[PDB]
Amino acid sequence: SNKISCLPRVAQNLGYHYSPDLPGFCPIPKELAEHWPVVSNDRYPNCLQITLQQVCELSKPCSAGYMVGQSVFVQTPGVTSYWLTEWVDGKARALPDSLFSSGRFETNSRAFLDEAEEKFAAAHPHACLGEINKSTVGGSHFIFSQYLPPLLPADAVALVGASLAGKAAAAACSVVDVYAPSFEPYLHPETLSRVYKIMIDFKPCRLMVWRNATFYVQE
Amino acid sequence: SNKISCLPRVAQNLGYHYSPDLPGFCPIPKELAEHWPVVSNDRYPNCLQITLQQVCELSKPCSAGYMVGQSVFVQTPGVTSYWLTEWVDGKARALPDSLFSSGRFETNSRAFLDEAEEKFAAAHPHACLGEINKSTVGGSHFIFSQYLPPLLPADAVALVGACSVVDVYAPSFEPYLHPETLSRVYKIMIDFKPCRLMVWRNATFYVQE
Repeated sequence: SNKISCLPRVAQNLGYHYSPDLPGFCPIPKELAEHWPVVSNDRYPNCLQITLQQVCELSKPCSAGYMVGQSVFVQTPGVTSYWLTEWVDGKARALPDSLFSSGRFETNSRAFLDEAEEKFAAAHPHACLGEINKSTVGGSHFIFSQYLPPLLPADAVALVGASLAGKAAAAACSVVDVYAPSFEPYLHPETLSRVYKIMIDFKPCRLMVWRNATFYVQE
Repeated sequence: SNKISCLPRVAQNLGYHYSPDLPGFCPIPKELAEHWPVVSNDRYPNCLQITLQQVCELSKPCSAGYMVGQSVFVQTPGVTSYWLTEWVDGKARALPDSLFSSGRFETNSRAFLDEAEEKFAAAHPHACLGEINKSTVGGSHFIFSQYLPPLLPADAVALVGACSVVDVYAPSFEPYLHPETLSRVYKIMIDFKPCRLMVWRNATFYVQE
């Protein structure tokens, strides 16, 4: 294929599990795609339309991990990967704001995307780098963090155990493959502690922020 | 004969709603209390037994707000108020550990229970950061707090099922407020209603449920 798509969870979370054209979703006859909610490159009355360029006033640009046929690709920070356009009865409806997964989980890359993320990580070390306090592990919240297992699931925000063999362990710590700097807007609140409603791949989440100290995420 | 009861919500979050003897709950005929889960001072094959002294090794001592008949009394800290024994199919089972309400709300008290709580409040003047209800994070204070109105009608809400005011002996939170890591989420109970408690390491926290 030379057919673009989001990481499937992005569309699924919006409520779209079928596709006549895209391989990452459940297939369906095209006859039925007219009368049923679907992801596609093509347009249908009730539809999430994934395109390489803007369609409409209300098409959302997403700098995000994406896939072309079977091949998954990592996001390029600052660069749109695809435009989503939600159709209901052939009328475009606006999509909510949301952070996006970089495609690092499914491509198995633990690497920083660009240098700005590496600098961001070292600047907010408690939240990103991971550290060991007594017998517990704290702050291993990004795919690039330290005490994480060999394999990680591709979720918006994965719950996994973290560990330093012998010394420490932490069960069910939340881990995310988002381009870390995308959090920067939330890191300076009026109050010292602050709690934001956010979305990662359109999955409602809770961003917990302690100013100049740490942040983490839940579902 | 010593109609010693918990604050009704304690038994109710534990699943018991009827009682042949205790006025805090729904009436049920004594004859039928053999064949239905109940709260009582007496023993039935399925019941929550509230007594003044221990009954058996699985009876849970509870320092908490309590009642004698209709009258409601406040927690004396460091002293057991009632013992709870949960009978099921005639055999006692263990009860989960939980925090407990002091009974100040239903007493119209705003007072500290002792000097230990006063000193805690001074030492942590803004420990309670709010209550998490889904995404929205609404306001929440200890019943003694300076920032609460003098009137707290039951159109605010204490910490139990049927602006959020927590009527609990503040120093019982002290095990949670000192985590090793910078953040930590704890699973606790308050009056046996399950809650999460989401703490920062600066001894501040949000409540959930």
